[PDB]
Amino acid sequence: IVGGQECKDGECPWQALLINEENEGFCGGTILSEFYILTAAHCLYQAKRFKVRVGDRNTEQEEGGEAVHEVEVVIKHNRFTKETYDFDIAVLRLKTPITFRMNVAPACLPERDWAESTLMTQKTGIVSGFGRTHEKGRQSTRLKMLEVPYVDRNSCKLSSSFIITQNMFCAGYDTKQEDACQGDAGGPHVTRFKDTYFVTGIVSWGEGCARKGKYGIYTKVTAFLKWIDRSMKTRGLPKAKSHAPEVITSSPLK
Amino acid sequence: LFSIHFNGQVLEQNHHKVSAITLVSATSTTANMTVGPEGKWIISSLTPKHLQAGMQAYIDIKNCPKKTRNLKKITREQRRHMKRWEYFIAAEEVIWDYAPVIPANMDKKYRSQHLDNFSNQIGKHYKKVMYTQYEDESFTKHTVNPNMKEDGILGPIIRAQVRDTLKIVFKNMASRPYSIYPHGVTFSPYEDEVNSSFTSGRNNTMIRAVQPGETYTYKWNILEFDEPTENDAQCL
Amino acid sequence: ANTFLEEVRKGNLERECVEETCSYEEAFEALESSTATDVFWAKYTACETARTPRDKLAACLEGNCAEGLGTNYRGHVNITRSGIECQLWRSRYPHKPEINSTTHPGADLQENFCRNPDSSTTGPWCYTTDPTVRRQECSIPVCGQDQVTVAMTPRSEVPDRGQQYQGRLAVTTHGLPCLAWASAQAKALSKHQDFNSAVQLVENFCRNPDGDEEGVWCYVAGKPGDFGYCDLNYCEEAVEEETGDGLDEDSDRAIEGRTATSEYQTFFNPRTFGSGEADCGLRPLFEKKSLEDKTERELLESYIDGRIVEGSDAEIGMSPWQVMLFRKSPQELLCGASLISDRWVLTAAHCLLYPPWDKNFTENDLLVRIGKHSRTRYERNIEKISMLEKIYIHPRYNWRENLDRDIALMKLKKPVAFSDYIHPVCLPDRETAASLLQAGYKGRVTGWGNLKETWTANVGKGQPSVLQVVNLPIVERPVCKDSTRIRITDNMFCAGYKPDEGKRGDACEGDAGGPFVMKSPFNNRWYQMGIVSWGEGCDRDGKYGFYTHVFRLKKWIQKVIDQFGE
Repeated sequence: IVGGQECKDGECPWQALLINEENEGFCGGTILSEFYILTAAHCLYQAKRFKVRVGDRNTEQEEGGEAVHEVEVVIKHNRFTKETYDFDIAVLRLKTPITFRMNVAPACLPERDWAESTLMTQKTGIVSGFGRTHEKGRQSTRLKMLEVPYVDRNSCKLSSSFIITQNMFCAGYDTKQEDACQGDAGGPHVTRFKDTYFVTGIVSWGEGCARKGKYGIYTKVTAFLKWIDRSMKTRGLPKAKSHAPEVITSSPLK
Repeated sequence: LFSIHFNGQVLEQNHHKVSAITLVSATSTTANMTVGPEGKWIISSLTPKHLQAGMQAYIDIKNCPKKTRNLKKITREQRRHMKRWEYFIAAEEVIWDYAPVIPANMDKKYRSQHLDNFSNQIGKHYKKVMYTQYEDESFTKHTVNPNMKEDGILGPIIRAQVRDTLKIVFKNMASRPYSIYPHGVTFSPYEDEVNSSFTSGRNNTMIRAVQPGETYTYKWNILEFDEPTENDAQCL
Repeated sequence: ANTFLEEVRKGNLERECVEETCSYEEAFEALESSTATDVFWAKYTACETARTPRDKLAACLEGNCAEGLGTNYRGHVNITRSGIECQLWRSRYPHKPEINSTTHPGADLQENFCRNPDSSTTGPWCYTTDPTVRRQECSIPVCGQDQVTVAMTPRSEVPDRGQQYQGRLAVTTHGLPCLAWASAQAKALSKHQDFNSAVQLVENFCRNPDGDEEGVWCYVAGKPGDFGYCDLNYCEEAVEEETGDGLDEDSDRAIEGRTATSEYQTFFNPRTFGSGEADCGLRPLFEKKSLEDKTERELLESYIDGRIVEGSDAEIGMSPWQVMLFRKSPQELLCGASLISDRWVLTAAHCLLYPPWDKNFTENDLLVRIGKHSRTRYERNIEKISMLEKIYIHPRYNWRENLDRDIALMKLKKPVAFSDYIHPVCLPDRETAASLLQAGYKGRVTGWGNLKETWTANVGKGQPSVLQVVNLPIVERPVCKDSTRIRITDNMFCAGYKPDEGKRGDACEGDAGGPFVMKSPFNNRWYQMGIVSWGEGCDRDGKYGFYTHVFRLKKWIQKVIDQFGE
């Protein structure tokens, strides 16, 4: 059985660790381009500051000149429920552009068409994250990314007492072992579809993280196309080249 | 086959709370349950294809104090929902026919023959009684003036819960005394709402005979001892 | 064990220093040891008589017998002479040894065996776990003359809280004799004592004139202070679920909807006690405004069940009450306390009186600070340093058994006020929880990292500035019997997390006896019922604590405030 194997130092770029100015992290992000970083909204709201660094495979140590991706300010989300969890997706507005390196690989943008062909075929998936969703007693220093299968939708509304909508569904094993709150919050649940890579999941805590061996909670960005499109074209062309690209927007994500 | 039913007392066939069983050739199946209050329940052997001879039975539940279970009446300190919502039912004789109001596929077999004065048969004014559900104490108009469309002559949507206050304010007004009876529900010794022959004292009397013009309310509190299992569907 | 590289120091020292000439510059490079270099001088030095030959003694070379004086034991022998194992070295309970665990961690300061920290007077002795004696020597064998040291012990052997009592006895608890009623002072402090009706009267024996369901007592003399209670050996019947019938009498709902003006209760009198009767559960923060901040975030127990606890952060302003003990010189953190009003202050008794430690305070070195959110900071506009001057002991202070009711009580003379950082709290009674057995509302036990530096060491986390809460869940009883080897009195319950493989834990934070303030869900008001005692569960391997049922002792405070006007 494939257990909790760590991420490779080659094809594992999607890991924008969201830390603070001091020696204390909180959650992580998702690398797709150079103007938007998908992550959970509770990463910044009801938390602390925001410090991002892409290509950072270790928090305590450093692999040289690679972790650099500072963030100026940040906003929230319209459908983000403060009490529970629903469409928990937030965009990190970086301040310095970063080119495409080895540990920083871009990814193609998702679309609404990959919603009926990606969930019925790829019944598995990987959860990239340093391990900050369940920061209780498993804080591993190495970037871990285990494999979790996909379960039917009729077994996800009862995994947690909160009623889950369509945006989030099952993405873990059965009620056997620990398969929830894996990685950092806002962690990319990218599923290798076919010749490309499209992220389709964000791990967030619902009622926290305790004895959650049932199922996991991961979003679906295929329906989030109308939000990543309204926050990319309405902001206009990059003024000072990713300032803010562009953090000067309304709170409900336009 | 034999369409048997256990009125009032609900069994537990295959560890599933049911109250009916109708198969053929004596299917290898046994069940068990736990009795409740005293009374005279019914074993309704309602077999339409087998009634020219006679097949009826009942249940005679007495009271022998031997053991007492931990059966709590209301829910355990969390669920009550005490509401003043009594289902109003008036046995009216509104004009209802076999064909719908303005048929879509043109039901000429009943529209131009029995729906009105066409072909000089029955007529237009009928006496088809339908069990509906009103919204206030009026007994003349429900949530809307006609019906809810989605049910027609069939009963509308009725849901039960803890302290649902199933107070069926039944007031007949046609030409024959009618009543009401939900399938497999335990009531109160005061109100009937079930074809029972239990005629005892005035304290535990139960009569469902509601003459046209007289009103009677079957008051009973549906609680947590009236819900099915957990593995089956939500609403049975 | 795997490759010929590590098993080289065993067969090296053979015929080079065991029976030949060696010192410091003669046989030093023939050992090969980088890490275990300084500790090699203590492991080889054990045989005080001789180290010859090799295939005979094998005491100062590997570890078998205790020839010489006995300083170490390689075998796994946990028995001594009474069944109770020796005290662990990484903790100081109940006594305090000379050394802790910061002088030499290279000599394996774990696994409580039979060693010798100081001089040797008989053999590998230990520290007594019970507060009875002080030392319990082991019975470790010795090479040569196999003889038994000390003699071993085979150790092989009215219902309804007692109302209609008719016994004939007069035995006190500690040492406070009481006379009769035909002396001279028969009716002394008896002007507001609520007399009930149960047991009859007698000349000079243990009676219950007030009508308490806790115990009987008599009017003692000695010093004008308190009085002692009589004790009787009844039974160990627990007050668990009733076996009769099988029904209850509790409520069923109480519909969601704040419709409660002021339906509080009153037990004490404002005349001889002070305030703390009406001003309760009214904090000018998020109580009268009908709002919720980030404090009580406890929904259903079926959140997602429970795994491993962590302890989240905190925020300044969510922990108003904070009563602890400190010393004027030096300024060190002691144990937790509580506050019921503005005069009588109660606290634990295992942090003030300890005869074995030889340190008894008077009425000057006992300070108390109310309202604090840090340790390094120090203000004045939000808090004020208090001062004690009166102390009182407990009658049933039998802490030498298993800590039976160890709660102290002082008195405050500084007329302090009540603001945002200082919030009083009332106390429940009996006319509100006559059948609330199927509940278990927890309190708000605040505090920082103080308990970790009182009984154990816990290297890793110093003194954090985070208001860490202490959880006290409710558990059954046989959960700590099949796996727990030490017995437990039925009066006290168990509190701990069941280990899966062999992990420690992180649930012994806060203070050593924090205040148990619980908000009543009937009228939205904070109440105080119960005092947290000594905790345990972070020093062994994830066990269960011990907390005695201390819910009474309510009328005892009323019968001792009669000397305020006299």
